[PDB]
Amino acid sequence: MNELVDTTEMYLRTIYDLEEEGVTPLRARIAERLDQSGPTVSQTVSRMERDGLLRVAGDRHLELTEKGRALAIAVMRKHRLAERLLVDVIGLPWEEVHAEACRWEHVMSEDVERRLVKVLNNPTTSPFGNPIPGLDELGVLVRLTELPAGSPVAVVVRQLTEHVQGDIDLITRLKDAGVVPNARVTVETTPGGGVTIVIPGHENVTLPHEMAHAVKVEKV
Amino acid sequence: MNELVDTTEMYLRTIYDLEEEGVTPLRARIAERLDQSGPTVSQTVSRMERDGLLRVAGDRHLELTEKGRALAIAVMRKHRLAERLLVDVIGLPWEEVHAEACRWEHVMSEDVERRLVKVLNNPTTSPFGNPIPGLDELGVGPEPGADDANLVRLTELPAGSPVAVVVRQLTEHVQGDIDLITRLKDAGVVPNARVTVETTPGGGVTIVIPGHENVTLPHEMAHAVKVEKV
Ligand SMILES: [Co+2]
Ligand SMILES: [Co+2]
Ligand SMILES: [Co+2]
Ligand SMILES: [Co+2]
Ligand SMILES: [Co+2]
Ligand SMILES: [Co+2]
Repeated sequence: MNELVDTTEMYLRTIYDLEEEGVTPLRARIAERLDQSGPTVSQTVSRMERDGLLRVAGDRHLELTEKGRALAIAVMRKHRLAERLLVDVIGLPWEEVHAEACRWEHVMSEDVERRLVKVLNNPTTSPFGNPIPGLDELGVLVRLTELPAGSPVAVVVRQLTEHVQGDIDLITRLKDAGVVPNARVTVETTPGGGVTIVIPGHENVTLPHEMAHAVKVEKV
Repeated sequence: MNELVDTTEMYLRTIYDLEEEGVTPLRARIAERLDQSGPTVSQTVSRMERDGLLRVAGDRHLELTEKGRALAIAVMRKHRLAERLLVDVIGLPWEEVHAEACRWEHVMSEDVERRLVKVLNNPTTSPFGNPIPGLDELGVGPEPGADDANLVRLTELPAGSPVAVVVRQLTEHVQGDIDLITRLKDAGVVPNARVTVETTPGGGVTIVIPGHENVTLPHEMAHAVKVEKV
């Protein structure tokens, strides 16, 4: 089958993901993250633009229309409710719920979502600390790249957005290092964009710049 | 998206469904149930035959190869574990779980299935009474006792006076007709329910339940119900 399960929904969530990372939603990012050629993402975006889902600007940045935004929120809502179910009730390992939820978000109905809100006891966040959007319509902080250079700082981990969950090796390293929602950790800025989690007496864990954008923390 | 989610997997499970119903698996039945044109299924069948998933027999019937049957079993196992999860844990109405699970069966990993057998307390049957197949591939060892009894499809009961039976299984085909599966739910025609059944002129069967309107099953749906005479 189609590896993306629902191509149009993944284009929408990817753009939403990029907005959550504070980076500019571009066709080049969609191609890299969804493993699709330049031509292919251009054709698909034009089709989505035709269908009133996206707006392409002269400078190349992609925006979601009001119509496309509501659909993006609905997919992300199913994604984060599925991750809570997978972690809290099913017991699938933390670092594995993202790939599973990335498939389930395309087939879950809103009736299951509403049942999950009650079964999971009104969850407001995913297992990675991200807010669950669209609960209203269902019917029911600093980023790691904004830190002074060359100096350590004590922070409280709040969110790990969807981009960083896509790198299993890295997400496993972060989990093992205690980089999980609501945990306290001290980080240090690496000269070339990346950030570093300080681990006393052990090799530190380096977050490349694109992954540092995907981690939201609170200054202690 | 593709409304079937995974077309090859629906092809595989439709042939398995037809075998559970005791009817000949045919391209025409796939076309009708999956809503595809004759050519489209003719072209998918050939491709799946060349991919070693099935074969077209001399008399036209469709047969799963060994390779295809293991794949069909994995889809059905996922389907029926998804149904158990939807009813026991999520609480989605019994009559709505089949359509949901028909989508979930194509995206559930074996890792999740392995967790579900533990979380659901070692299930062996779906909420429609059908045995969950291929549990040995998930690491479940068989339990003492064998699966069966004295099960007769409703289409095997003889024409005559009303017969008292206990419903044991409702296969995927009757679940796929939302109006009928909802009527069976509302009349209490569920696994282990006691009803009386009478054969109808054209191969159909009428189910009589005290306090509810009769539920008449066309012959194709009667094939999907397995009972035991009281
Ligand atoms: Co995720
Ligand atoms: Co996805
Ligand atoms: Co940046
Ligand atoms: Co017949
Ligand atoms: Co079913
Ligand atoms: Co299906």
